[PDB]
Amino acid sequence: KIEEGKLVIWINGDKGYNGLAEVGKKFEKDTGIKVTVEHPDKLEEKFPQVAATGDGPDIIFWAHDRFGGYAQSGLLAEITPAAAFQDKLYPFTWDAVRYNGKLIAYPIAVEALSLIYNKDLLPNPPKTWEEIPALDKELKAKGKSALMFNLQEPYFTWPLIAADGGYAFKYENGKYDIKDVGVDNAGAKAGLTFLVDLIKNKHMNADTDYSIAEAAFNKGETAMTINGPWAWSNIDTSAVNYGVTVLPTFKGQPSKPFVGVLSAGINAASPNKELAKEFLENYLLTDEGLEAVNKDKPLGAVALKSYEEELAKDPRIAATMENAQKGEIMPNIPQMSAFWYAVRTAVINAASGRQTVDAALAAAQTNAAAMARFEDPTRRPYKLPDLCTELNTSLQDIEITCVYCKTVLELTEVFEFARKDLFVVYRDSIPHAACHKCIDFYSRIRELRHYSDSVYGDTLEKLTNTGLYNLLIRCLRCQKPLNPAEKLRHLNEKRRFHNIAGHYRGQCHSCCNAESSELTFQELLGERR
Amino acid sequence: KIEEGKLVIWINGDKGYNGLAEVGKKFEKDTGIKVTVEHPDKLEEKFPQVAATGDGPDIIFWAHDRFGGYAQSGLLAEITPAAAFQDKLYPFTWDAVRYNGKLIAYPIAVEALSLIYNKDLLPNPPKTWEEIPALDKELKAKGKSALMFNLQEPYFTWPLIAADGGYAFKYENGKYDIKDVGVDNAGAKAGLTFLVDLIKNKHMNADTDYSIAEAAFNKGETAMTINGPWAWSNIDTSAVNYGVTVLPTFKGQPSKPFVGVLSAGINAASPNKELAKEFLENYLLTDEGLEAVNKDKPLGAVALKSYEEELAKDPRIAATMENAQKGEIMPNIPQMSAFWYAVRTAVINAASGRQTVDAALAAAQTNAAAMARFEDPTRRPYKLPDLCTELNTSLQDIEITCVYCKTVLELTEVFEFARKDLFVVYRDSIPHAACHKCIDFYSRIRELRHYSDSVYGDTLEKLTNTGLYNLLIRCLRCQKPLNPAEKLRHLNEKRRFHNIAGHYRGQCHSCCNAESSELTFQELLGERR
Ligand SMILES: OC[C@H]1O[C@H](O[C@H]2[C@H](O)[C@@H](O)[C@@H](O)O[C@@H]2CO)[C@H](O)[C@@H](O)[C@@H]1O
Ligand SMILES: OC[C@H]1O[C@H](O[C@H]2[C@H](O)[C@@H](O)[C@@H](O)O[C@@H]2CO)[C@H](O)[C@@H](O)[C@@H]1O
Ligand SMILES: [Zn+2]
Ligand SMILES: [Zn+2]
Ligand SMILES: [Zn+2]
Ligand SMILES: [Zn+2]
Repeated sequence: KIEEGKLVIWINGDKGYNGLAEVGKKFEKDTGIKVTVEHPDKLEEKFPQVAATGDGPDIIFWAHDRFGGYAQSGLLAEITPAAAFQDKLYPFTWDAVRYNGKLIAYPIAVEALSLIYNKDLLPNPPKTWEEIPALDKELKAKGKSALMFNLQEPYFTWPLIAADGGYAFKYENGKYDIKDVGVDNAGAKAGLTFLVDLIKNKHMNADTDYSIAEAAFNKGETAMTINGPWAWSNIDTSAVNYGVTVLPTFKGQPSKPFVGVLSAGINAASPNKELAKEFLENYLLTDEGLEAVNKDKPLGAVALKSYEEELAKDPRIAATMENAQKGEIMPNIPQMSAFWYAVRTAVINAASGRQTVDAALAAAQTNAAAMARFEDPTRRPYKLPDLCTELNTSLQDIEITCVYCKTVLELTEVFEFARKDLFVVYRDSIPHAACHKCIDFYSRIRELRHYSDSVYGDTLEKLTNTGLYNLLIRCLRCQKPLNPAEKLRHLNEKRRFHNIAGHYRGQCHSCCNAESSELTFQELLGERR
Repeated sequence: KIEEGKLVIWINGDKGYNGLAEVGKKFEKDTGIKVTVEHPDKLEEKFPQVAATGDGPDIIFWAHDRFGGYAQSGLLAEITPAAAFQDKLYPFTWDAVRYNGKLIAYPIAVEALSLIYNKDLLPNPPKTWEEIPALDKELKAKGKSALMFNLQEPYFTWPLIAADGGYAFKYENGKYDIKDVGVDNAGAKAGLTFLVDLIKNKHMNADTDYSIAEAAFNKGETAMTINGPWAWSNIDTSAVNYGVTVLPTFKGQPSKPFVGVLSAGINAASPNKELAKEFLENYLLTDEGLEAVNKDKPLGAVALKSYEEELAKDPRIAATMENAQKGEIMPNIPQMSAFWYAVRTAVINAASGRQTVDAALAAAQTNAAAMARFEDPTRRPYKLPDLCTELNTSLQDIEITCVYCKTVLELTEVFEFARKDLFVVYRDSIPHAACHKCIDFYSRIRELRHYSDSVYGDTLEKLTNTGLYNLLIRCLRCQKPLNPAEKLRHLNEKRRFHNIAGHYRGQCHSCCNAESSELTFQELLGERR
């Protein structure tokens, strides 16, 4: 579990964690309480896994969209700010961190993506996405490129995909209606097609990610990038002279970034909830607390009501709020992680020429719908191929982690899992399988600690009131169901079946197949021959 | 061990093993004895490892140079042919398979490398190595190359390296003498420099191997290759019209291929020695037996005296004997594998620009000398860095196999072995270490099967009559020697030291750091939640 009398804080690696650690230092000086700030990789996925086991940070920082799912799973303490403290922050920021009426996190700041441009290379940045190809040809001639931004996270491609998004029209027998089809609509496919065509025509590279696009822009190699307020401080220290402006329009529509409220939640398992509350309310959410973080990496527009007319004094924050107004606040429904995973796949499959845009966004909608069913134990798939089938994915491409060690199963291990007729297990509505090493290890442990009895094959037929032929018998070492030949080997070679943990187990063909071995070990240690 | 009443035969994968299996089929028809022919990868190294354990083939085929080492290790039965049978084969072929007076294999055929050339691309093949660069420029212009041959095995580069080889001159104080310096002489460095310059000037690629050079030649892409008689049949079936001629001269000296006598030895552990003898003498070493193999892949010049004046009827065999006469019969001293390993490294390091030619061939000589010392238990190195030091090799580059599983240790594992202060162990004068997986596994097995007693640290000081500070104590899980801090942790946390297999063991810092775990396994098997 978590250490009493100490605060552990997780926050994403692109935020001002160094400034946050200075707030923690001030907290220790004033109170004696030690604060440790960390930024684990993929912390938005690691938090519900470790918090489910009563472990993890005392405080987790993330955009508000993930917190609905955490709250639904019981992972967050209810937040109890006094009325006067609540009145310090914009009402809509509290609304972002409300879950079925209850406050589950403290809002910190409002973030949206903007267009960042090198003023020396591009005094007049383009107002439309459609200008960008021509501008890229001109800049290549000068040994530059027009635009580089992180294509790996759908957060960064969302603004363009969403720009012409819309409801779809429905029709039957002379009668028209309007229908919400999620991301499977013509406008979204239009924007995703435009992004793909940028890659097809070599205006962008599908492999570009955060650090590459950042390096390119801050070294003056590309004229434009797309990024949030946190990225300004690295550009500040670079020699680049940059501006921050409205994202380009697409088909005359504004780009529609998803707006995040950076928020701090308190682990439901923390024994330090009152300390966490004191830190968040009375040290971080002060002028000096937010300034220390913002000086490290800019927060965006802070949630404090006092700074409202100070916001537009900074043009970069005015541009942030302009893009924010043109986009939409992210939902915080518990299934937002399913939405994001489905869209991330659609965009990569599209930008890799794997799917058509239309098929990728149509699968995106139905995969998110299916993943939403992971909450229903009566309808969720418990076989790996059924999972694959319901997610429109080849076994060759599925990503699934071991329930024990959380590593992504390699392709060999995914095949074996399906081949051995094992069952998907759900932890907090996330499906898991198991890797080769964990199955083997816990096969061996299961063997010793749960050794009931042993019988010959003909005895087993009596105990089960079934013939050996169809009876499911798993190998005790690798869990593979024995085939009839392997059962026949048991009978002919007179090997028994062993009752391990309430069922009788056998050995497969493969698993079926020391005075000197130990004595070599002593030579390896130089003890004697 | 080996199966009585059956013959198992190993022969290299470039030989006529399909024809040899037809001889085995005829043997089964006439005698009832089943013959199985196999061609394991690296069989010349696998044979002494498995034959040391009373296992392996009944019969092993290889060039005679490896058989001295096998015989010295007791791996071969003495061969007992009658006087009249011996008179059937050339006396010098029997001499190749004599070991300290005793016959240890049956000779089959005489092999030497030749120059193979595409007559349509090159009616007049060059007589000298020095012509080859100019000829390669001319052929590149036509979209061809001059020469491609296996650069990975020093057998194929030996002819050129040896061409101007010589003894060196010695001098002191007005007095001159001649000295044998092995491969560390000016002529050998000259030839190895010429080969390297062919790679530097893009006349050959250092990565070229057997199958690449073969594919290139048999598809008409390169005008010349270097290969033995076994390679003729694949060229026969290709459309290439080819000739077989004398290797080119270097500095006016003939190329000097090493001449091999393909030979068949009988495993000292075989229970089928009389069957093996009957097969070899009376089925294989007949006109029809050798024809069946030779039709598959040509043998070269067979050892049967009867075919002497039939040899020169085939120009390819006349060219083989001409190159053989210009080269030398390989020695069969037990250390030939050390000679070959040292030269193989020298050539790769040279052709990769890693060493200079002079340093590579000078290290070759001294590494082979050092490896020869592996036979002396009083002088061989028992620490991995001492091994590295004596072989002029970085720990970063050493290749060493696990004594248990024979895998080559990966770089992580080589570092760990040295870091854990473990000892090189010698099996048949070959040095081994151990891989991470084998150490771990046999640490765990050692723990259970050899659990003497347990004591606290201050008790251990009494048992050893030494202070804890310098006392070597290994971690029972990873074998690392505990440092003083780790010993201090034992004392402060009151963990005891465990006597495993006659010495007290501890735990290292790293290794120091279930109703639900087992219950998840039942969901994975679908048995119940
Ligand atoms: O791309 C999907 C990802 O987007 C959002 O994450 C943002 C985060 O809001 C920003 O603060 C910034 O750090 O970049 C992240 C994207 O790399 C969602 O908040 C998140 O749930 C979602 O996975
Ligand atoms: O390259 C070192 C290697 O050379 C010889 O092996 C030859 C063998 O003699 C031929 O019959 C043919 O199969 O090609 C082999 C080279 O790849 C030595 O016989 C062997 O000991 C040595 O390792
Ligand atoms: Zn695992
Ligand atoms: Zn098995
Ligand atoms: Zn091993
Ligand atoms: Zn250890």
